[PDB]
Amino acid sequence: HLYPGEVCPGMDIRNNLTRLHELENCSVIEGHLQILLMFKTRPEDFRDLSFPKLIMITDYLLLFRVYGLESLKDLFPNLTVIRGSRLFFNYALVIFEMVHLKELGLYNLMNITRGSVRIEKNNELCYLATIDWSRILDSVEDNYIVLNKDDNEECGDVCPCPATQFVERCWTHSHCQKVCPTICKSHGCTAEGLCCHKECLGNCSEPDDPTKCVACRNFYLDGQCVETCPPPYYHFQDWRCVNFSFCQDLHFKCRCHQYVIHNNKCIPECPSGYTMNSSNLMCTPCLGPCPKVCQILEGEKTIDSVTSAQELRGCTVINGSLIINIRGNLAAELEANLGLIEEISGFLKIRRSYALVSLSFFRKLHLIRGETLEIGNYSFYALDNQNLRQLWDWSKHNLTITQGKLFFHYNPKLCLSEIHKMEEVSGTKGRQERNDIALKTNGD
Amino acid sequence: QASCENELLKFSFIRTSFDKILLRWEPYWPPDFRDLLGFMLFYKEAPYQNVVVDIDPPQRSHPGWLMRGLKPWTQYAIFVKTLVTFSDERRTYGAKSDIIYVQTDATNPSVPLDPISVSNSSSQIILKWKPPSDPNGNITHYLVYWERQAEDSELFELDYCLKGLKLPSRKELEESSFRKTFEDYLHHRPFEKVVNKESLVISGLRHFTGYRIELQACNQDSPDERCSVAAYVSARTMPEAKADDIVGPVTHEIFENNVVHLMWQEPKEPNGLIVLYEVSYRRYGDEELHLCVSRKHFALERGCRLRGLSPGNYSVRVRATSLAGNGSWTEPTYFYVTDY
Amino acid sequence: SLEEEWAQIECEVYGRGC
Repeated sequence: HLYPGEVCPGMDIRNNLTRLHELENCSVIEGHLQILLMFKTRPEDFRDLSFPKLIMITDYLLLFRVYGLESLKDLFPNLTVIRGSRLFFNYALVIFEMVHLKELGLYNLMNITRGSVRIEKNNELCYLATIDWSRILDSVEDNYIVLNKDDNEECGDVCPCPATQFVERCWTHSHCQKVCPTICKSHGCTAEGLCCHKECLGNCSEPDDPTKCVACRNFYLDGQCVETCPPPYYHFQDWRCVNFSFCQDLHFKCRCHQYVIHNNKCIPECPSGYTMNSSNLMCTPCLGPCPKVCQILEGEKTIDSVTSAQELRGCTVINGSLIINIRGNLAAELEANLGLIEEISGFLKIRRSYALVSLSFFRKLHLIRGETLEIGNYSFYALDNQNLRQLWDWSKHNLTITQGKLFFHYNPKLCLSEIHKMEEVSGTKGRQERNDIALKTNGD
Repeated sequence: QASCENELLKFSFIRTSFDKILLRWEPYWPPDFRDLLGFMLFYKEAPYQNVVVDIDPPQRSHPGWLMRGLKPWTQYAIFVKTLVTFSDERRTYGAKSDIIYVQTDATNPSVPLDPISVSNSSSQIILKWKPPSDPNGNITHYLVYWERQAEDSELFELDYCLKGLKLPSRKELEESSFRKTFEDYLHHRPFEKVVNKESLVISGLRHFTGYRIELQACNQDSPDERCSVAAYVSARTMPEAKADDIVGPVTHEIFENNVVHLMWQEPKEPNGLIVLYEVSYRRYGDEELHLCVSRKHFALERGCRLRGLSPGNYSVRVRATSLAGNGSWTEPTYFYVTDY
Repeated sequence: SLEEEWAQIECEVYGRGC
């Protein structure tokens, strides 16, 4: 029990209701839920739409510009906890420009573990001042609730329930906010007022019992809230416990967040100073620079400035290709971003890079595989570099190109001695053909 | 080393969209077809006519290219220059093309921003707004719809003089990025077409009622109107000062058992609705006594009941309370109960 | 549409994919 349904991943829903039916079976969303930009819908469409099995949202809930939705009391009547693992600009529940919304209706909401609430610009939203956000969020100083119908006094908020100037607290017209006794600090209480177990959170069907909770405070395992997952289980998503096979399968399905095990945690990536072991998927310390293989889309990436090269920071091996088209602290911060690469799988191309004075920023580069080549079988491409004066200091640097040819054209300030020295060093002397290295448009 | 193209290239097919442009040009081949390293296509945003992408060579008819990241309703200057190789003989300088100007189509404009509604009079709503930040074309006219919103059905069946009588008196970078993300997410009611204006006065409205106003901007009128998403605002007209006055003197009737029935004409056209009726009476020398009547009380008893009072002459004043505020006190009416 | 026409022309003259 404690989560009878499956575990959906987070999703964004736009313009249609078809995808919203994917939450029919699952009990807890292991992700964020976004509902936005639905213009043609009408209140005749939301009447028979209900998800009573949704109990828990890990990161956040966002609602933006949905037409025809009058209350969430029919969509999420059992949503209890919004953990807020990763927030939306430090907001765990955002309801923005949500027209036609009259009342909130989240009458089962009990706790927002981390984050704030941003409810704004709903010109028909009532029942907002009758909500005790001090009982839900830990810190209410970061809420942002303005420019709605509640501020411009137009709402007849009437509700039957304990109050807390003392004012009645209620969610909807016929539902009142559930307030537990102060002894039940965060463990929630049953209807009769008895505190739940120490691991419960929000609600419990049977007080003083771990397996009769509604949402676990620390971790979930086999329908039993637990303080820490006993071995051989590893924590996962900071909210559940999974065995080794599950994390290994998640890692293998990327062959994206290929998960690794470290300090009894199945985390998306090894922290700094560690590398994944290919045998048992455990982050082990590394000597010297920790290898960081970086993959790129379509086997090609264009670096137009420092900002585009920022993503490459710390990489050592690239399983793709690099295209440098930088036209304008240069040649120094570029060394910070790219001065660690030690191998490129595809091809390296420098094209119309006016600012570059030399390729010294590729300080550690020693091997270009050349498995994927530009049309014509080119592994090193150099086209129209108005200021390229030196490729690499060949007295101190070394390089080797496994496959492909060279192509130098329109490099006015590149002496033919440098190109011939590169041909000698890389070992591609017997590879170039006629009209491959331009003769009388280099070194002038 | 330099670009000294002498021959000429010509465009033969140009087709635009709201954010894409597809061009073609006549094929080019130098005497040695191996000298062509490809084409270069220059394009920039040129608002006035007083004025780089590399394309692989075609296989050995008309080549072409397609730009995708262009803004709608903008003018672009485009020209194509070939890229040749400095051969061992008299160089084939290649060809380039003249600068041409291409304008992308239009799309649905952005939402009008900053709508402000102010009710200066009791029947007119002055609505002001600023033009949308992304017109995406020549904004022909704005469309304003307005709808009367009925009063809450809950307020029609509530006893108000009971306890609970509080009537309604009817790090900047993070926020900037938040609003930028939310604006980037966006890619027969009585109405009015506002042409060449940014403000409109709404006339002929019920006094002190809620109005929901929907505002749009449009850049095409007759051929299948296409335009933006709506911006919603709310307003409420100011109330008439004397509209809550109760007319007609307070009729009284006395039963044989010192039972008093009070009739008074309902305020046919009040400011929204009448929440309660206050009846204040005080005889010669006594202290003032007030009594509340709810809507259900007045409906059930067709007025008010009075019983069990000391002999004397009483003066009755009745005041009606509405959403806008307290009404005018009725002129006192004097009655004398039978003392047997 | 423009995208399909561009794909057809890339089939024709440049031959990529297709």
